[PDB]
Amino acid sequence: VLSEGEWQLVLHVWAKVEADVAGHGQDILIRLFKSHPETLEKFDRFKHLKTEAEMKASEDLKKHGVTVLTALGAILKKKGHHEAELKPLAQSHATKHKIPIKYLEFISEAIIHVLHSRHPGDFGADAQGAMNKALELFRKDIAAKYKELGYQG
Ligand code: HEM
Ligand SMILES: [O-]
Repeated sequence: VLSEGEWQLVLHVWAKVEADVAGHGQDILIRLFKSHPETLEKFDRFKHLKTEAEMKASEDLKKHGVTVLTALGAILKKKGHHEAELKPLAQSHATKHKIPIKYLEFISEAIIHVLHSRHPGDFGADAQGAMNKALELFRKDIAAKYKELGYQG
């Protein structure tokens, strides 16, 4: 749906996030985990995790932010013609993971806070919205598939 220009904005921020992937993932992760305790409850490999200290301390977390950020970018860069990557994920998330669209949204949040937090100058409003647009988009499709599938309350 989103504009030539908007993709523009959405993309350059990416390239920046690409500078320190693991950092960001860790970031987003922690944000998410702190803000929506429910979300972490769902990762078996992480539940053990008690403090912010612990989190940033743990390497498997690290790796984890990585796994995610990667899939994420892959989609962005596709400027909406992201089907290739999304499908599998929607299935994965709906069928084993058990992740609520609410999470996608949740996560989505930490994402932009994180982005904001880490790029004061680079990310004013023009960027912020593009970014948000992009996200609901990811949100939209993954939602659809869910339906198809019988998920999505
Ligand atoms: C930004 C959106 C996200 C992306 C791109 C994403 C991507 C991925 C990828 C690529 C995998 C591993 C291969 C696979 O299972 O598909 C994965 C595994 C998983 N993800 Fe997601 N994820 C996202 C958000 C979330 C959220 C919000 C939760 C929890 C609410 C979550 C929980 C999990 C769990 C539990 C696993 C298996 C975790 C593990 O490997 O043990 N993901 N995710
Ligand atoms: O994830």
